[PDB]
Amino acid sequence: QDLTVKMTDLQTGKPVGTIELSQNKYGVGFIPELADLTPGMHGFHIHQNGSCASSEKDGKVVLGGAAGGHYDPEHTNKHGFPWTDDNHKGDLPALFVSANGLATNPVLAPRLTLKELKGHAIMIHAGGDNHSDMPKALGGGGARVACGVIQ
Amino acid sequence: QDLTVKMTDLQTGKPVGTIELSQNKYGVGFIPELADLTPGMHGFHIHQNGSCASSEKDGKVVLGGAAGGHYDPEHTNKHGFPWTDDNHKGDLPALFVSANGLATNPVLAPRLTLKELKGHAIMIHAGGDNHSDMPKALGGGGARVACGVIQ
Ligand SMILES: [Cu+2]
Ligand SMILES: [Cu+2]
Ligand SMILES: [Zn+2]
Ligand SMILES: [Zn+2]
Repeated sequence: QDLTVKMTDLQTGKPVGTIELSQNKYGVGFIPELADLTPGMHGFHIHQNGSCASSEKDGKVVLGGAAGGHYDPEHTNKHGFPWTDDNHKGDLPALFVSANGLATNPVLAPRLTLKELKGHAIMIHAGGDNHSDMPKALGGGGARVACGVIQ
Repeated sequence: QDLTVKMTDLQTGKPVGTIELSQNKYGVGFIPELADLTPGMHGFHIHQNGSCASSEKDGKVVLGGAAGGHYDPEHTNKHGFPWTDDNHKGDLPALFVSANGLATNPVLAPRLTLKELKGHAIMIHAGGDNHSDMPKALGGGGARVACGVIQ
Protein backbone atom coordinates (compact mmCIF):
# COMPACT_ATOMS: atom_id res chain seq x y z
CA GLN A 1 0.00 0.00 0.00
CA ASP A 2 3.06 2.26 0.13
CA LEU A 3 5.73 2.17 -2.57
CA THR A 4 8.93 4.19 -2.88
CA VAL A 5 9.60 5.33 -6.46
CA LYS A 6 13.14 5.63 -7.79
CA MET A 7 13.50 8.55 -10.18
CA THR A 8 16.02 8.77 -12.98
CA ASP A 9 17.38 11.80 -14.87
CA LEU A 10 16.48 11.20 -18.52
CA GLN A 11 19.39 13.17 -19.97
CA THR A 12 22.15 11.61 -17.85
CA GLY A 13 20.60 8.27 -16.98
CA LYS A 14 21.81 9.00 -13.46
CA PRO A 15 19.54 8.57 -10.38
CA VAL A 16 18.28 11.77 -8.77
CA GLY A 17 16.56 10.42 -5.67
CA THR A 18 13.21 8.95 -4.74
CA ILE A 19 9.56 9.88 -4.28
CA GLU A 20 7.37 8.33 -1.59
CA LEU A 21 3.66 7.84 -2.34
CA SER A 22 1.21 7.60 0.58
CA GLN A 23 -2.60 7.16 0.63
CA ASN A 24 -4.42 9.40 3.10
CA LYS A 25 -8.15 10.22 3.52
CA TYR A 26 -7.77 13.17 1.16
CA GLY A 27 -5.81 11.63 -1.67
CA VAL A 28 -2.31 10.51 -2.56
CA GLY A 29 0.60 12.30 -0.94
CA PHE A 30 3.80 12.68 -2.95
CA ILE A 31 6.91 13.32 -0.85
CA PRO A 32 10.07 13.96 -2.94
CA GLU A 33 13.65 13.43 -1.90
CA LEU A 34 15.37 14.43 -5.12
CA ALA A 35 18.51 16.36 -6.09
CA ASP A 36 20.31 17.68 -9.20
CA LEU A 37 17.26 19.44 -10.61
CA THR A 38 17.03 22.96 -12.01
CA PRO A 39 15.59 25.38 -9.41
CA GLY A 40 12.02 26.51 -9.90
CA MET A 41 8.64 24.88 -10.52
CA HIS A 42 8.41 21.74 -12.67
CA GLY A 43 5.53 20.05 -14.48
CA PHE A 44 4.59 16.99 -12.42
CA HIS A 45 2.16 14.34 -13.75
CA ILE A 46 1.37 10.66 -13.69
CA HIS A 47 1.68 9.19 -17.21
CA GLN A 48 -0.16 6.43 -19.08
CA ASN A 49 2.54 3.81 -19.75
CA GLY A 50 4.60 1.92 -17.21
CA SER A 51 7.87 2.88 -18.84
CA CYS A 52 10.45 5.67 -18.86
CA ALA A 53 12.14 4.62 -22.09
CA SER A 54 12.37 6.99 -25.03
CA SER A 55 10.08 7.17 -28.05
CA GLU A 56 10.29 8.64 -31.55
CA LYS A 57 8.49 11.70 -32.88
CA ASP A 58 8.73 12.56 -36.58
CA GLY A 59 12.40 11.61 -36.71
CA LYS A 60 13.46 13.10 -33.36
CA VAL A 61 14.13 11.28 -30.10
CA VAL A 62 11.72 11.91 -27.21
CA LEU A 63 13.27 11.22 -23.80
CA GLY A 64 10.74 9.46 -21.59
CA GLY A 65 8.32 9.40 -24.50
CA ALA A 66 7.48 5.72 -24.09
CA ALA A 67 5.53 6.76 -21.01
CA GLY A 68 2.88 8.14 -23.35
CA GLY A 69 0.59 11.04 -22.49
CA HIS A 70 -0.84 12.17 -19.13
CA TYR A 71 -2.82 9.60 -17.13
CA ASP A 72 -6.41 10.15 -18.28
CA PRO A 73 -8.69 7.22 -17.35
CA GLU A 74 -11.75 9.36 -18.05
CA HIS A 75 -10.48 10.26 -21.53
CA THR A 76 -11.04 13.98 -20.99
CA ASN A 77 -8.26 14.87 -23.42
CA LYS A 78 -7.73 18.13 -21.51
CA HIS A 79 -5.05 19.32 -19.09
CA GLY A 80 -6.11 21.11 -15.88
CA PHE A 81 -5.94 21.36 -12.09
CA PRO A 82 -5.50 18.53 -9.56
CA TRP A 83 -8.87 19.56 -8.14
CA THR A 84 -10.91 19.73 -11.36
CA ASP A 85 -12.53 16.65 -12.89
CA ASP A 86 -12.74 17.36 -16.64
CA ASN A 87 -9.00 17.01 -17.25
CA HIS A 88 -6.29 14.36 -16.97
CA LYS A 89 -6.71 12.54 -13.65
CA GLY A 90 -2.91 12.33 -13.68
CA ASP A 91 -2.43 16.08 -13.30
CA LEU A 92 -0.49 16.76 -10.09
CA PRO A 93 0.49 20.06 -8.35
CA ALA A 94 3.76 21.55 -9.71
CA LEU A 95 6.97 20.39 -8.06
CA PHE A 96 9.29 22.95 -6.41
CA VAL A 97 13.11 22.70 -6.65
CA SER A 98 15.22 24.97 -4.39
CA ALA A 99 18.16 27.05 -5.58
CA ASN A 100 20.35 24.19 -4.37
CA GLY A 101 18.66 21.90 -6.88
CA LEU A 102 16.72 20.00 -4.19
CA ALA A 103 13.04 18.98 -4.17
CA THR A 104 11.56 18.21 -0.73
CA ASN A 105 8.15 19.97 -0.61
CA PRO A 106 5.40 17.28 -0.38
CA VAL A 107 2.36 17.48 -2.67
CA LEU A 108 -1.21 16.06 -2.81
CA ALA A 109 -3.45 14.66 -5.55
CA PRO A 110 -7.01 14.42 -4.15
CA ARG A 111 -8.51 12.72 -7.20
CA LEU A 112 -6.11 9.78 -7.16
CA THR A 113 -5.94 6.53 -5.16
CA LEU A 114 -2.69 4.67 -4.47
CA LYS A 115 -4.00 1.41 -5.95
CA GLU A 116 -4.69 2.83 -9.42
CA LEU A 117 -1.11 4.17 -9.80
CA LYS A 118 0.61 0.77 -10.05
CA GLY A 119 2.24 0.21 -13.43
CA HIS A 120 2.25 3.91 -14.26
CA ALA A 121 5.12 6.34 -14.64
CA ILE A 122 5.73 9.56 -12.74
CA MET A 123 7.23 12.32 -14.88
CA ILE A 124 8.98 15.57 -13.97
CA HIS A 125 9.25 18.18 -16.73
CA ALA A 126 11.67 21.00 -17.44
CA GLY A 127 9.07 23.75 -17.61
CA GLY A 128 6.27 24.61 -15.22
CA ASP A 129 2.55 23.85 -15.21
CA ASN A 130 -0.12 26.55 -15.39
CA HIS A 131 -2.76 23.79 -15.52
CA SER A 132 -4.04 24.70 -18.97
CA ASP A 133 -3.35 23.82 -22.61
CA MET A 134 -2.83 27.56 -23.23
CA PRO A 135 -0.63 29.29 -24.16
CA LYS A 136 1.24 25.98 -24.34
CA ALA A 137 -0.15 22.47 -24.41
CA LEU A 138 -0.01 20.32 -21.31
CA GLY A 139 0.72 23.34 -19.13
CA GLY A 140 4.02 24.22 -20.75
CA GLY A 141 5.89 21.42 -18.98
CA GLY A 142 7.89 20.84 -22.14
CA ALA A 143 10.57 18.16 -22.30
CA ARG A 144 10.61 15.38 -19.70
CA VAL A 145 13.65 15.67 -17.43
CA ALA A 146 13.13 12.97 -14.79
CA CYS A 147 11.13 9.72 -14.73
CA GLY A 148 10.37 6.64 -12.70
CA VAL A 149 7.97 3.72 -12.95
CA ILE A 150 5.61 2.77 -10.14
CA GLN A 151 6.05 -1.00 -9.77
CA GLN B 1 -19.43 32.08 -1.76
CA ASP B 2 -16.33 33.47 -3.46
CA LEU B 3 -14.32 36.32 -1.95
CA THR B 4 -11.20 38.05 -3.25
CA VAL B 5 -8.68 38.79 -0.48
CA LYS B 6 -6.49 41.89 -0.61
CA MET B 7 -3.03 41.23 0.81
CA THR B 8 -0.80 43.82 2.40
CA ASP B 9 2.97 43.82 2.97
CA LEU B 10 3.42 44.15 6.74
CA GLN B 11 6.79 45.90 6.59
CA THR B 12 5.86 48.54 4.00
CA GLY B 13 2.11 48.75 4.49
CA LYS B 14 1.96 48.64 0.70
CA PRO B 15 -0.45 46.30 -1.19
CA VAL B 16 1.13 43.30 -2.88
CA GLY B 17 -1.82 41.87 -4.79
CA THR B 18 -4.77 39.62 -4.12
CA ILE B 19 -5.68 36.00 -3.42
CA GLU B 20 -8.84 34.38 -4.74
CA LEU B 21 -10.52 31.68 -2.62
CA SER B 22 -12.78 29.13 -4.34
CA GLN B 23 -14.74 26.16 -2.92
CA ASN B 24 -14.51 22.97 -4.99
CA LYS B 25 -15.52 19.35 -4.20
CA TYR B 26 -12.04 18.68 -2.82
CA GLY B 27 -11.50 21.70 -0.62
CA VAL B 28 -10.67 25.38 -0.84
CA GLY B 29 -8.56 26.57 -3.74
CA PHE B 30 -6.19 29.48 -3.15
CA ILE B 31 -5.13 31.32 -6.31
CA PRO B 32 -2.53 34.07 -5.69
CA GLU B 33 -1.87 37.12 -7.81
CA LEU B 34 0.84 38.74 -5.71
CA ALA B 35 4.10 40.59 -6.37
CA ASP B 36 7.06 42.10 -4.48
CA LEU B 37 7.78 38.96 -2.48
CA THR B 38 11.13 37.28 -1.87
CA PRO B 39 11.63 34.30 -4.23
CA GLY B 40 11.27 30.85 -2.74
CA MET B 41 8.74 28.98 -0.62
CA HIS B 42 6.79 30.83 2.09
CA GLY B 43 4.84 29.67 5.13
CA PHE B 44 1.15 29.98 4.25
CA HIS B 45 -1.59 29.57 6.90
CA ILE B 46 -5.02 30.75 7.91
CA HIS B 47 -4.85 32.51 11.31
CA GLN B 48 -7.24 32.77 14.26
CA ASN B 49 -8.08 36.48 14.45
CA GLY B 50 -9.73 38.63 11.81
CA SER B 51 -6.98 41.22 11.91
CA CYS B 52 -3.58 41.97 10.40
CA ALA B 53 -2.60 44.61 12.95
CA SER B 54 0.54 44.22 15.04
CA SER B 55 0.83 42.87 18.56
CA GLU B 56 3.41 43.05 21.35
CA LYS B 57 5.71 40.28 22.55
CA ASP B 58 7.85 40.83 25.65
CA GLY B 59 8.63 44.41 24.65
CA LYS B 60 9.11 43.83 20.91
CA VAL B 61 6.68 44.61 18.09
CA VAL B 62 5.18 41.66 16.19
CA LEU B 63 4.01 42.58 12.70
CA GLY B 64 0.69 40.89 11.97
CA GLY B 65 0.69 39.51 15.49
CA ALA B 66 -2.88 40.58 16.20
CA ALA B 67 -3.93 37.76 13.89
CA GLY B 68 -3.02 35.35 16.68
CA GLY B 69 -1.86 31.78 16.10
CA HIS B 70 -2.71 29.31 13.33
CA TYR B 71 -6.39 28.52 12.77
CA ASP B 72 -7.01 25.48 14.99
CA PRO B 73 -10.74 24.87 15.60
CA GLU B 74 -9.96 21.37 16.87
CA HIS B 75 -7.43 22.72 19.38
CA THR B 76 -4.74 20.26 18.30
CA ASN B 77 -1.97 22.65 19.32
CA LYS B 78 0.28 21.04 16.70
CA HIS B 79 1.52 22.16 13.28
CA GLY B 80 1.42 19.69 10.37
CA PHE B 81 0.33 18.90 6.81
CA PRO B 82 -2.76 20.16 4.96
CA TRP B 83 -3.81 16.52 4.66
CA THR B 84 -3.35 15.40 8.28
CA ASP B 85 -6.05 15.93 10.91
CA ASP B 86 -4.18 16.21 14.24
CA ASN B 87 -2.71 19.63 13.53
CA HIS B 88 -3.91 23.18 12.86
CA LYS B 89 -6.80 23.04 10.39
CA GLY B 90 -5.39 26.33 9.08
CA ASP B 91 -2.19 24.75 7.77
CA LEU B 92 -1.98 25.35 4.01
CA PRO B 93 0.56 24.14 1.38
CA ALA B 94 3.65 26.41 1.12
CA LEU B 95 3.40 29.33 -1.29
CA PHE B 96 5.91 29.62 -4.17
CA VAL B 97 7.37 33.00 -5.28
CA SER B 98 9.32 33.13 -8.57
CA ALA B 99 12.71 34.79 -8.99
CA ASN B 100 10.78 37.82 -10.27
CA GLY B 101 9.07 38.09 -6.90
CA LEU B 102 5.72 36.86 -8.23
CA ALA B 103 3.34 34.29 -6.71
CA THR B 104 0.84 32.71 -9.14
CA ASN B 105 0.86 28.94 -8.39
CA PRO B 106 -2.61 27.95 -7.03
CA VAL B 107 -2.87 25.79 -3.91
CA LEU B 108 -5.49 23.56 -2.20
CA ALA B 109 -6.60 22.97 1.40
CA PRO B 110 -8.77 19.81 1.46
CA ARG B 111 -9.71 20.07 5.14
CA LEU B 112 -11.20 23.55 4.86
CA THR B 113 -14.57 24.91 3.68
CA LEU B 114 -15.02 28.42 2.28
CA LYS B 115 -17.77 29.29 4.79
CA GLU B 116 -15.61 28.74 7.88
CA LEU B 117 -12.87 31.13 6.65
CA LYS B 118 -14.91 34.34 6.98
CA GLY B 119 -13.49 36.71 9.59
CA HIS B 120 -10.09 35.02 9.55
CA ALA B 121 -6.74 36.27 8.35
CA ILE B 122 -4.48 34.76 5.71
CA MET B 123 -0.78 35.08 6.53
CA ILE B 124 2.33 34.70 4.38
CA HIS B 125 5.62 34.19 6.23
CA ALA B 126 9.24 34.95 5.41
CA GLY B 127 10.52 31.42 5.91
CA GLY B 128 9.23 28.13 4.56
CA ASP B 129 7.05 25.41 6.06
CA ASN B 130 8.27 21.85 6.61
CA HIS B 131 4.92 21.06 8.26
CA SER B 132 6.39 20.26 11.66
CA ASP B 133 7.25 22.06 14.91
CA MET B 134 10.82 20.74 14.49
CA PRO B 135 13.50 21.91 14.17
CA LYS B 136 11.57 25.18 14.36
CA ALA B 137 8.09 25.80 15.68
CA LEU B 138 5.23 26.35 13.28
CA GLY B 139 7.27 24.97 10.39
CA GLY B 140 9.96 27.63 10.48
CA GLY B 141 7.76 30.23 8.80
CA GLY B 142 9.23 32.87 11.07
CA ALA B 143 8.15 36.50 10.82
CA ARG B 144 4.91 37.38 9.03
CA VAL B 145 5.59 39.29 5.82
CA ALA B 146 2.17 39.66 4.18
CA CYS B 147 -1.40 39.61 5.54
CA GLY B 148 -5.01 40.11 4.63
CA VAL B 149 -8.36 39.63 6.34
CA ILE B 150 -11.14 37.53 4.84
CA GLN B 151 -14.25 39.73 5.16
CU1 LIG C 1 3.98 14.95 -17.65
CU1 LIG D 1 1.07 31.62 9.65
ZN1 LIG E 1 -2.47 16.77 -17.90
ZN1 LIG F 1 0.02 25.36 11.81
